[PDB]
Amino acid sequence: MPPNSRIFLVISKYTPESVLRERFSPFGDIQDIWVVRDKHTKESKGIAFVKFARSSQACRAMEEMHGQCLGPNDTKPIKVFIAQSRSHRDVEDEELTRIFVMIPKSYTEEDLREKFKVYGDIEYCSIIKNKVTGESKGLGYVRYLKPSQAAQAIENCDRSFRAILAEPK
Repeated sequence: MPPNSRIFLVISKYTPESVLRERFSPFGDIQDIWVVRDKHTKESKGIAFVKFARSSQACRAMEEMHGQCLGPNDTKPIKVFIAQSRSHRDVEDEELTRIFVMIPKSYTEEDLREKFKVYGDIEYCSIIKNKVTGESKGLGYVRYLKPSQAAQAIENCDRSFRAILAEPK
């Protein structure tokens, strides 16, 4: 259950778990499907959660299923977001596209770009440089276009890079 691998859905209250399963299984390994219902009336509240094995699967499902219709009888389109674990119910895409990496100090900006462009569209790319010596601090930032690309980078690149999403201090 890696971070950012659970999605939150706003769906029709007549949408069962089976529809969600058959429509979201192609994106990856589903570990849980939870349509929120009233504990006393057992009636769906029109919200759902789907848990994937990898954050890239959840991000792709969110990017490809947001705005779709889950049934001709089910009327209005659904909304899909990345569910946040901490105490709105959704993460913002700005918090999902930029990764922080540890690079060898010999990496130029072009080295980082060539090593990380294989995971998606690099929107911005920079390396933290020691102002005094003018040399790299061994730290880099890569902001992609889609959250799925950042997740693919995080879970596919070498473990020496210690790739992780950027986050406030």
